[PDB]
Amino acid sequence: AAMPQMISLSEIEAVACPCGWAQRAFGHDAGTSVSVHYTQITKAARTHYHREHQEIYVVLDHAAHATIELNGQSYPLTKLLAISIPPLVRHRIVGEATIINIVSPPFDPADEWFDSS
Amino acid sequence: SAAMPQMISLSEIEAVACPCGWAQRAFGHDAGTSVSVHYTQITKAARTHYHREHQEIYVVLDHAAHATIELNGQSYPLTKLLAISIPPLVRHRIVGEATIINIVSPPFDPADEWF
Ligand SMILES: [Cu+2]
Ligand SMILES: [Cu+2]
Repeated sequence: AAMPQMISLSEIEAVACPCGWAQRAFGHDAGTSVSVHYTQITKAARTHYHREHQEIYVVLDHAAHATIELNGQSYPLTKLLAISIPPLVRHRIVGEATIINIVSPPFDPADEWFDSS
Repeated sequence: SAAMPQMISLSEIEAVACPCGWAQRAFGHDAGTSVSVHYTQITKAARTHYHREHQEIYVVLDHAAHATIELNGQSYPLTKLLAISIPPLVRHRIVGEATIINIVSPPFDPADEWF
């Protein structure tokens, strides 16, 4: 319970998600207070939001002109940009990118919501 | 209010000297998040330390050859994108040069550092 854990994000089996591929660590079973994903943005995705989870993206690399959209506002991605996304904030990434997604509390896939067209 | 998104370039934050090197700390206590994110450059030897009220997760972005992390007296090698969860009271430090992202929970408190 109070034991350190060690995981290689790059070696974790990658799973498909709407925006690309996710390598997820420290889920709810792990006892940690947050999940840590190493996520490859390869494809465009619906704008979405979370009702119970706040996310913090940390950009590790990105394609030129890649942006992030927060409540309909667009901002360019740069290296080591950190973005805090509280619950209810509509968000998505546009263009290719690699990020560390820090989720609290631990990530729960059930908590994904969309606005209709 | 912590209802609003926030945005900060870790590489542009004023670097603060800490025992192990230099830290660029974002989303501190006041930011209204549940965690702090530090972009920390480990450049020097540091005494083995521990935290009494804080979980830490290191994510190694880069490291010099043969660099290690020590946890409760055990040495393991560092590798790129190695993630280490360090619960409260786990004695630990990094030996050798490295660049990490340090995720702290609850938000960072500089008072909480022990020996
Ligand atoms: Cu999200
Ligand atoms: Cu520490």
